[PDB]
Amino acid sequence: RLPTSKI
Amino acid sequence: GPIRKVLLLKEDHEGLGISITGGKEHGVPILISEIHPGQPADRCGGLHVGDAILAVNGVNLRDTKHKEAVTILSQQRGEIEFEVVYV
Repeated sequence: RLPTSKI
Repeated sequence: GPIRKVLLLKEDHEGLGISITGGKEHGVPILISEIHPGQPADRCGGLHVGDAILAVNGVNLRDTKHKEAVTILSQQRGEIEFEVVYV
């Protein structure tokens, strides 16, 4: 439900 | 826990080595959900899964949306100072 971003 | 200041060193060919989740539009801080092995966040020793990122290089992140935080974080280069707290 929450977005995840690889950075 | 206490608010901490943490230094991270990276070269231009690398990412930060973290995954983040959360953001203002979800009512959640910018949280570290992954530290990738061997990448700059792992190597600096002071950043951990569950840390909230309060600021980077003096740019406040407490009230930023997810994609806003991604742009701000991915713009930083070299010697990068983080303000973080584990709750």
